[PDB]
Amino acid sequence: SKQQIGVVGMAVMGRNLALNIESRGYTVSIFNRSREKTEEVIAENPGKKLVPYYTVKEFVESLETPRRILLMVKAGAGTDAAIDSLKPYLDKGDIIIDGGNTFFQDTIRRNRELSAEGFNFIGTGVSGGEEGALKGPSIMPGGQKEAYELVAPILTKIAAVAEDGEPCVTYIGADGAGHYVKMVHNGIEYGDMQLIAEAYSLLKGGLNLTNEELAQTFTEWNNGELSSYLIDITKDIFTKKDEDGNYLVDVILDEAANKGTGKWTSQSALDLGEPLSLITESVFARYISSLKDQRVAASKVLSGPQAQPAGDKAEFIEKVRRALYLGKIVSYAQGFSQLRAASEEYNWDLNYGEIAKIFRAGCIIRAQFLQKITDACAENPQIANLLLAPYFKQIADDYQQALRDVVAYAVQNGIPVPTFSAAVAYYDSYRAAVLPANLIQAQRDYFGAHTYKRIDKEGVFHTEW
Amino acid sequence: SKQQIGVVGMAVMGRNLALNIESRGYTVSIFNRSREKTEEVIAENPGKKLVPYYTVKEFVESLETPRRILLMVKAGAGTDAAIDSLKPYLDKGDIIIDGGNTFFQDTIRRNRELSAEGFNFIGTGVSGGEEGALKGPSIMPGGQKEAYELVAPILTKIAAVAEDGEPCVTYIGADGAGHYVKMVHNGIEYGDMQLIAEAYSLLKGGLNLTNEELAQTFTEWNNGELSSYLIDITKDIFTKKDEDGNYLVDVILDEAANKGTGKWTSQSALDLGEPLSLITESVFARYISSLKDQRVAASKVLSGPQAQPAGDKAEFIEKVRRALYLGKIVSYAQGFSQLRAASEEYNWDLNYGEIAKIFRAGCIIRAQFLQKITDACAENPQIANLLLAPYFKQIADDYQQALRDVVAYAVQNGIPVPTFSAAVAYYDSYRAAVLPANLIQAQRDYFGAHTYKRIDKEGVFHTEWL
Ligand SMILES: O=C(O)[C@H](O)[C@@H](O)[C@H](O)[C@H](O)COP(=O)(O)O
Ligand SMILES: O=C(O)[C@H](O)[C@@H](O)[C@H](O)[C@H](O)COP(=O)(O)O
Repeated sequence: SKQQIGVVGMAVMGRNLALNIESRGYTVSIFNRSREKTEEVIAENPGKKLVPYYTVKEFVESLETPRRILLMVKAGAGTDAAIDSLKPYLDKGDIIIDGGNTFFQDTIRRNRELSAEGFNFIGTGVSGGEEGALKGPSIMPGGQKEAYELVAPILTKIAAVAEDGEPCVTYIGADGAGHYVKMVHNGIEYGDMQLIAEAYSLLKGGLNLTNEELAQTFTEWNNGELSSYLIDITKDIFTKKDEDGNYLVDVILDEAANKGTGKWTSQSALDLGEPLSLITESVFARYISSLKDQRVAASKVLSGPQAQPAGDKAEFIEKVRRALYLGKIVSYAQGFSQLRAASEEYNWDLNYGEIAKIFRAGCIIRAQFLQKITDACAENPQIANLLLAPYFKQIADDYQQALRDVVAYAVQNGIPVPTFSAAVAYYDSYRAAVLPANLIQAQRDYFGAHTYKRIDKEGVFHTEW
Repeated sequence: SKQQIGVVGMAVMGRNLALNIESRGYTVSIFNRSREKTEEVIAENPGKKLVPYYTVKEFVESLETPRRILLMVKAGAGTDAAIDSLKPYLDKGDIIIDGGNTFFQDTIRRNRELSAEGFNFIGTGVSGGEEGALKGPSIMPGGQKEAYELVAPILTKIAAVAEDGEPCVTYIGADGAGHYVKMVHNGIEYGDMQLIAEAYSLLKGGLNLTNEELAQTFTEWNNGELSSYLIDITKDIFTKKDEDGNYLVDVILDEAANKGTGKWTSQSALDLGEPLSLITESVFARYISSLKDQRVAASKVLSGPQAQPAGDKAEFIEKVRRALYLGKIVSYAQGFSQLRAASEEYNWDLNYGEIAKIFRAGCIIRAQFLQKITDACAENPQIANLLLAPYFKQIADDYQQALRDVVAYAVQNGIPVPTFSAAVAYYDSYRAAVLPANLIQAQRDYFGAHTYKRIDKEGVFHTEWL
């Protein structure tokens, strides 16, 4: 008896995906380069249809052809070592699926090299954390279309499901398109977290809300248009008490770590010519949080204002709420515009509405908000920027003054609001028919003879200034 | 006879650097892959000690040994190919100076390869635009110290001199350190241009200043602490007209181009963990300017506010001036902190005070401002961040209210100020002993069990938040 799919890598993510697959009725082969972890998975999951293998050869031979092998191992050398360990036993047409958080260019390279050896390769993002991997993640696969069609029945069964019942998996595109989309999802997640962090700074610093008041605030926001997994868990965090009866969030060291996808999304915006200011400022905010020794030293030297009178409490809370929602809109408009630039550069012909649809559940950024994006893409598939969609244009019309008031209040109060500030600058720059780049171009021609174009005549010009 | 030095690359900077060298008395061999450009240089410079060559072999053979060859070719494949074409004709001991805007990692690789092959190599930045190349640029050389000493005399002859007479060239450090410092100079340049552009948007948006009034404003600012080449040329640009009487600044298409070093500085900050927000936002501002068709379309459908009352004209102009100066201070604090992170990462032991010193003249960012940086670094060579130096701390104390007032005004008026607003966010974040990253760490522990640290006990912790 052979299995339809096998999982290599029994750390928590691989183990949980194996259990998710097993829960849909499949018998699953499992293997780990270290036998101990495999033994542990078997001991902890009695009665489950997991079949453990202890050599790569036997693991590969246990699979029906074309083989479907899901790799959940360490990124980098561990992924190439896993692939190389499987190669001698594979047949032409077999399919290797890398579900790690791999940089997309590495997937493009692996896909091309393996294709020349006769093997298919699907690089797929998996979002949702350990719980999502076990119960229903958002899955973002890229690679050969026919290989995707051969694994789609399994992926659709294990994926999270949206409100309308659609599985949160779709064929993203060729080669590294799936890992590129996972990277952008992580960039967007960084932005959403930083936007929420600024809302917290404003509420605590401007109104002095207690943690119970913050939890109540985020609870109410989660009942409206901002409904999202990140806002929902934030209300839980502000409720959590530590032993001494005090809140846990207040003793956590304020140094935000990262595993690359945030930095990668911004480096890609820079390569592509995309103005991804919000997510990039979110990466820089984690970086400055990690310079805690310098911040503490600076705090003893540098001066600034203190919080200004906030005015009516309910009114201030509603302005921050509006600022947060419009800030999200701007961040996603920048991210989806980057998906378009990437699609063009890497020749993926991405379907933006289908991408938004699989972000409606399973992934970390899940929110009803993704349905508004799905809707905008449905009505205009090649929309250049989400800000132009009717729903978003109307929210900007109605909420921009609150965002402006929040930023002006924060700047006068000494409260840092990098992403709310970036949201306003982007909105005011994108809608400006004329920007001061005319002076920049004049300067470049003056000092470096770089030439410029004119608004009233075709051609390139150089002036002897 | 043989020439003392040769230059490959007759685009603007290379041709002018060859003329600079010739003006110090040397006879210079020149070569360009597009041979018609070499002919043009000769036809346009009769009587100068330039000797044109039309094959690489003859160009190399024309040089006195050990040979000195300065390459000023387009970055990338062009430079790689130029250097590969020279090799077969060279002798051990010859000296290759890459003065192009080469990515620093390419230089690190090339420096080891060429040195192992028996050549002396210097990867150097050259800054100054067309006029500084001709008259005296800032020069930032890296490589082995022995190689630097072989070219230090000629580079000292052609470099700009500061007002105090010190040459704007110094040994930067090993391998790719000189090209890295050149890259950072270009990032700072992007920042300074964008800060000036925002001042322009504020003066025009808030006071509706005419081009003549803009020129008068920048002229007055140039006579004070903001004195700089970029402000000096800006005051000229605002009064320049074309033959039909149009002010050039109003007919030039607002799509800012770029050749990479600005993008590279920001990609390096992202790799090094540095919060380089102002320069990075300046790069993104050039990118959004390039989406001209999109902006013109959006301007017809998205709504926004009108400019708010600016108040007393002189007071508004002074607040914008203070905001521009403090914004420059923040941008340079970010840039110099990145130089320290890069020095640590790539093992260069950079001398920050000496770098600031060679930027006092020659280069595009030249300004009396650089003397303040030089002084701060001379007093505290390993200062972590310039904002902490007495002079800069005092300016932050005195000018931050103007900068906060200008950003609030702009935001209420719908005038985009990405770098002024990034400056405030950075200042308020850098001085914050506690940031909301505690909530970010709690969220990451919640959805990804990433663990967190505590302020009251040792170790890493994981929590069941529900
Ligand atoms: O989508 C997900 O399920 C997560 O985003 C995951 O892919 C990521 O690796 C970390 O959980 C957060 O990213 P950072 O570690 O960089 O904060
Ligand atoms: O230092 C200099 O002399 C200039 O910076 C020089 O290197 C050139 O003018 C660059 O091309 C400008 O940078 P961008 O072309 O990217 O605007």
